[PDB]
Amino acid sequence: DSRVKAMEVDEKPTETYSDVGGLDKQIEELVEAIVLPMKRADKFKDMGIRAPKG
Amino acid sequence: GVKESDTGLAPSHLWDIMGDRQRLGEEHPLQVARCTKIIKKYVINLKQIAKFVVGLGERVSPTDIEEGMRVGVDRSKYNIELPLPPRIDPSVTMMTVE
Repeated sequence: DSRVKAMEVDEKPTETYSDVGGLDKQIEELVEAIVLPMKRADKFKDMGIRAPKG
Repeated sequence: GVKESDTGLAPSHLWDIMGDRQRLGEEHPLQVARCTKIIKKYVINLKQIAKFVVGLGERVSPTDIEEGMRVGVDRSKYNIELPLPPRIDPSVTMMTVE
């Protein structure tokens, strides 16, 4: 459908997670939840854990 | 009665020379449609619900055709003639502007 094709990436410029003042710990947990079970999907498969759905 | 009073008046007689050779042209109608998918050819969805694959016109740039944009297509064998601006939901939003 045409609403979903617009929702698709358009490359929004990053603001960078280092320019977001304070809140050090919140960046790590977010990185733990979304970014690292995509890239390192071998170490979840050796261990035998599932990836957090969201 | 209204005794036969129809807008136009005194300049519309010179318009009758210009507007009779264009009125017979198929310039109009272009059945207005709307794109649902650009497949890197183009997929339009008519507003009657019946889906067709159409293609480029007389000389339109391939940048004009965008997602969710309306376009006018040839009345008979469907082919994009002239793209048209987007969304026909704006109209309850143009009467709010003072």
